[PDB]
Order: sequence, then structure tokens, then C-alpha cells
Amino acid sequence: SEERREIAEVNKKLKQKNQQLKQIMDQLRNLIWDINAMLAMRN
Amino acid sequence: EAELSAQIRYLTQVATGQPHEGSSYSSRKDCQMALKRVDYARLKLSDVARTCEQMLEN
Repeated sequence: SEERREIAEVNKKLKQKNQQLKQIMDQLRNLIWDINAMLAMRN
Repeated sequence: EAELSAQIRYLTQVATGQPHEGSSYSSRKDCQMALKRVDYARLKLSDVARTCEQMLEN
């Protein structure tokens, strides 16, 4: 009966963690895009 | 007097009366560009560092 109650927190916590990873990932990819664009035409 | 007279002769063989329009500006622009590119990199890295830092801590 209480299993459901306890499961929910792990789902929400995990979901929150995933959301945080999304912010880091989109930020790192923007950094790599910027360095690619700037370095491509240094010649 | 010997040294000064010799120096005047040397100048009499090296003087042309023109402004000498060589210079070294381009390579200096290129190097400055590269330094600010590295600075950009350092800024973005610090920002990623802090967001990872705040996620690891709950």
C-alpha cells in the first residue's frame, strides 16, 4: 500500500535530476558549437 | 674625433631620405584574436562548472 507512495518520490527525484542534466547538456553543446564556429574560420 | 668621423661616414652610406613603410601589425591582430578566443572558452567552462556543482549537492 505504501509502496506507491514511496515509489513516487524516486520518480520525481529522478525526473528532477534528468531535467538538471538537460540544462548542463544543452549548455555544453552550445559551448562546443561556439568553439567550432569560431575555430573553423581562424585561417 | 676618430670615432665620430667614422660614424658620420657610416651614416653617409646608409641614408636615403624615405620613411621605410614596413610594419608588423597583422600578426599582432591575429594573436590578440586568439587570446580572446581562449578567454571565451574559459568563461563558458566556469559556467558549466557551477551548474554541475549545484546539481551534485542535494
